[PDB]
Amino acid sequence: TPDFSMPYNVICLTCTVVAVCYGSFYNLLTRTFH
Amino acid sequence: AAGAAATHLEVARGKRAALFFAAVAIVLGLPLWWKTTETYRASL
Amino acid sequence: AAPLVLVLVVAVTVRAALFRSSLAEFISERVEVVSPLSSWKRVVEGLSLLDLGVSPYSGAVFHETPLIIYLFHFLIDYAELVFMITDALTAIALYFAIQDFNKVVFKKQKLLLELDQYAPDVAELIRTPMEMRYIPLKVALFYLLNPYTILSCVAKSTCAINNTLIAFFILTTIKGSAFLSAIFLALATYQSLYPLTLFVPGLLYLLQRQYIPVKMKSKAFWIFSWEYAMMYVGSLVVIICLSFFLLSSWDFIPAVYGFILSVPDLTPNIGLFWYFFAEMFEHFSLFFVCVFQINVFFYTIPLAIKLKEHPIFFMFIQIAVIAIFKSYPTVGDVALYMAFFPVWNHLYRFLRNIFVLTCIIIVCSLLFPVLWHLWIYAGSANSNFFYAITLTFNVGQILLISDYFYAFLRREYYLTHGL
Amino acid sequence: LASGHLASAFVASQEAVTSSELAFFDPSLLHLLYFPDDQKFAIYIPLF
Ligand SMILES: CCCCCC/C=C\C=C/CCCCCCCC(=O)O[C@H](COC(=O)CCCCCCCCCCCCCCC)COP(=O)(O)O[C@@H]1[C@H](OC(=O)CCCCCCCCCCCCCCC)[C@H](O)[C@@H](O)[C@H](O)[C@H]1O[C@H]1O[C@H](CO)[C@@H](O[C@H]2O[C@H](CO)[C@@H](O)[C@H](O)[C@@H]2OP(=O)(O)OCCN)[C@H](O)[C@H]1N
Ligand SMILES: CC(C)CCC[C@@H](C)[C@H]1CC[C@H]2[C@@H]3CC=C4C[C@@H](OC(=O)CCC(=O)O)CC[C@]4(C)[C@H]3CC[C@]12C
Ligand SMILES: CC(C)CCC[C@@H](C)[C@H]1CC[C@H]2[C@@H]3CC=C4C[C@@H](OC(=O)CCC(=O)O)CC[C@]4(C)[C@H]3CC[C@]12C
Ligand SMILES: CC(C)CCC[C@@H](C)[C@H]1CC[C@H]2[C@@H]3CC=C4C[C@@H](OC(=O)CCC(=O)O)CC[C@]4(C)[C@H]3CC[C@]12C
Ligand SMILES: CC(C)CCC[C@@H](C)[C@H]1CC[C@H]2[C@@H]3CC=C4C[C@@H](OC(=O)CCC(=O)O)CC[C@]4(C)[C@H]3CC[C@]12C
Ligand SMILES: CC(C)CCC[C@@H](C)[C@H]1CC[C@H]2[C@@H]3CC=C4C[C@@H](O)CC[C@]4(C)[C@H]3CC[C@]12C
Ligand SMILES: CC(C)CCC[C@@H](C)[C@H]1CC[C@H]2[C@@H]3CC=C4C[C@@H](O)CC[C@]4(C)[C@H]3CC[C@]12C
Ligand SMILES: CC(C)CCC[C@@H](C)[C@H]1CC[C@H]2[C@@H]3CC=C4C[C@@H](O)CC[C@]4(C)[C@H]3CC[C@]12C
Ligand SMILES: CC(C)CCC[C@@H](C)[C@H]1CC[C@H]2[C@@H]3CC=C4C[C@@H](O)CC[C@]4(C)[C@H]3CC[C@]12C
Ligand SMILES: CC(C)CCC[C@@H](C)[C@H]1CC[C@H]2[C@@H]3CC=C4C[C@@H](O)CC[C@]4(C)[C@H]3CC[C@]12C
Repeated sequence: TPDFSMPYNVICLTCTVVAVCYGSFYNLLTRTFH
Repeated sequence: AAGAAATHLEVARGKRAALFFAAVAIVLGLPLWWKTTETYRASL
Repeated sequence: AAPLVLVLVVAVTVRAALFRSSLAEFISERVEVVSPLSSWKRVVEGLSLLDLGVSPYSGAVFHETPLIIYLFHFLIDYAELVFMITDALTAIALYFAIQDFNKVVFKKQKLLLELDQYAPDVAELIRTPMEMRYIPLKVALFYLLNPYTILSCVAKSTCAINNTLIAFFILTTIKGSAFLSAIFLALATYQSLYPLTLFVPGLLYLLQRQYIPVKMKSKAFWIFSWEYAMMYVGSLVVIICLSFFLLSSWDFIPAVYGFILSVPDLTPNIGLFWYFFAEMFEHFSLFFVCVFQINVFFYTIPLAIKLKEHPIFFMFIQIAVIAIFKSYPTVGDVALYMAFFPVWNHLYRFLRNIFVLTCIIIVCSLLFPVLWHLWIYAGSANSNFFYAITLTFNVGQILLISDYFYAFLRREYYLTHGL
Repeated sequence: LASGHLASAFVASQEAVTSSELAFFDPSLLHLLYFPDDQKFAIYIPLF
């Protein structure tokens, strides 16, 4: 069985991981060394 | 005269990548969210 | 010469020893090693259903392509030899591809020297022939002696054939043949859908080998691109039409590609989809599946804008992204991009926080089976432990890839502007 | 009814009541089947 108490924490955690990847790639692809 | 060309090129490429990001974001995220999460009501 | 043969002998010996032990049955059933699209038991189930007069795609257990059916129909008895052969094949292809690539790199770096476009004090960043001598042999060893690859081989997972096809695509591309490259890319796209993203890097490498400039006002560029795309699409069309005539049905198509795209089965794995869609509000499921499958195809275009002059590093990053963000991932997909780390280890001085990431990945790998046991057999744990471990594993992978990309860019900056 | 044709008026009124009550009692008009519009921000914030 899954956990019936936390359908809402799972969304936040998984979206947080996807956001981590997005932020890394955007920061690396858009900026330049000064 | 290599360094100036190589700073100019990298700045331009960064600009292009940022513009792609913004364009795809608006052009897909708004219509997709609007069309997949809407309450469909017919006409009365 | 002798080192490669010795490496092959050792790898084959280890696989043969593990095939005969009392751990083969235990290994064959791990959720980290097999998937609904890779299990051997589903292969034999489909073959039996064909002998009972039932279509293999009329149920919910078999999701393989017809070509796998044909091959294993003719070679069910010799199954354990096939996987050893395929692993050796992919190792050898990687070896020769890396040799050719190193030649190109040293020649390209040597040519720049006389055009004196490098900074005055940039040395100890220059490649030397003595350090590139053993990179290909290392690459072969990292693929063959990775525990992930050995585990995949003993379980007889289909992922090995996919890895072999990708390696042959790389070999044929670097050797400069476009027809064979298109054929192998089509065969890789036929088996799994995501490899279509590797179309752009191979085209860029071929164009760079021809010395054709890549510009919007060029004529050779457009002609070459059109020919390559036509060959690839025709390959796909012919393979699909041929697949129709094995069973005279189109039923394999929803069973394979629809299954990959829609994610109906919720069996646990090392990925990010199963627990998310077992705990979903039904109102938002369509939106979220669309977002999380766009994420895979998302990065190709900006990465091609930034990495236009470095197609092979681009390939490496794309393969890692596919492995991380696919719907039904396995460690066999993970091993393929880990085989490329020796090629990029001249960037070690600019790497930061490599130690902690390696330790974290190693710990999560061991923590998968223990928590699976405590949840499924002891009954003392729940699914939250396993979900936490999957989250940590994926985060570590992402951080490691980002580190490598940063180090590459930093070295380029120092080469151009001065150390 | 204004024109004085009783039979046609009777039939038309029968059809009117049938259609109106068919529309009113439809099983899909239950408010409980749909996600509350109040809690949608909870869902869109994490990836926005
Ligand atoms: C390194 C960088 C990491 C990157 C991201 C981090 C990802 C993973 C790392 C850490 C975890 C973070 C995410 C974890 C969230 C889920 C996991 C969890 O917390 O659960 C617990 C798992 O235990 C562990 O996490 C650790 C064990 C081993 C894993 C190690 C961690 C990784 C290690 C890898 C590397 C280590 C070293 C390497 C270095 C070399 C299990 O506990 P439990 O189930 O008892 O508790 C839950 C639950 O608790 C929580 O989930 C915590 C809430 C927030 C957690 C998120 C963390 C915040 C930030 C973390 C920071 C990390 C770093 C990031 C920065 C880089 C929760 O509170 C409850 O909601 C949940 O339900 C509860 O379960 C139980 O509670 C209820 C009461 O018992 C019960 O409910 C039922 O009963 C009630 C009756 O009273 C009813 O009202 C209910 O309706 C309900 O239904 P019922 O009628 O009973 O029906 C029963 C039918 N079965 C639940 O049943 C019960 N299960
Ligand atoms: C952007 C969308 C519609 C995707 C499809 C790409 C087209 C816009 C491409 C396909 C063929 C291209 C053309 C192919 C060849 C040329 C000739 C080129 O000029 C020369 O060849 C001049 C030769 C010389 O005098 O040296 C100028 C660009 C142009 C019109 C290209 C413009 C861009 C075209 C139409
Ligand atoms: C080569 C690539 C770029 C696309 C072109 C390949 C086509 C030859 C194939 C690919 C997908 C196929 C389609 C996939 C699914 C269906 C549904 C299928 O509908 C059914 O009858 C299925 C269920 C039933 O039999 O009742 C009819 C054929 C069709 C349109 C197929 C027709 C042939 C298609 C277009
Ligand atoms: C390389 C480029 C040019 C094309 C690559 C091929 C794909 C674009 C095609 C090939 C087979 C197609 C699939 C064949 C059959 C189906 C089933 C069809 O109906 C379903 O059963 C959907 C699943 C569901 O909703 O449950 C939905 C589209 C889909 C997944 C198709 C989506 C598009 C696919 C992946
Ligand atoms: C380069 C090509 C592959 C297009 C770019 C990728 C995305 C823009 C498209 C291509 C295929 C699409 C997928 C094809 C099939 C499906 C199954 C579809 O499932 C259903 O409709 C069934 C019910 C449900 O699960 O919601 C959900 C969307 C999804 C994942 C699509 C999401 C958007 C995707 C990833
Ligand atoms: C598959 C791809 C090519 C098509 C999808 C649409 C995307 C890629 C298009 C739509 C609008 C486009 C942008 C429109 C205008 C400009 C300004 C120009 O000075 C550089 C390119 C740039 C920033 C374009 C980049 C590509 C772009 C973001
Ligand atoms: C994740 C990547 C790789 C694929 C697609 C990314 C884009 C198109 C998606 C990912 C997450 C999406 C957002 C998620 C949530 C919301 C909140 C909602 O109230 C409006 C739309 C909005 C703001 C979405 C817009 C489109 C969006 C930005
Ligand atoms: C026949 C099928 C089943 C398997 C093929 C495997 C063997 C025959 C193939 C796979 C990869 C191939 C190599 C790939 C690249 C090169 C470099 C080229 O400059 C000379 C040939 C050489 C060295 C090839 C020789 C043949 C080769 C070793
Ligand atoms: C069945 C498995 C083993 C595949 C075998 C090789 C396949 C991919 C071969 C057999 C016939 C080939 C096709 C024959 C002719 C053409 C026309 C040409 O203008 C483009 C390539 C294209 C469309 C080829 C693509 C590759 C192809 C489909
Ligand atoms: C053209 C490619 C490269 C990029 C465009 C994105 C495509 C593949 C994606 C983006 C949004 C998607 C749609 C989003 C939602 C729905 C509603 C329902 O009917 C299921 C399919 C359908 C209709 C999707 C079909 C595929 C879709 C159109």
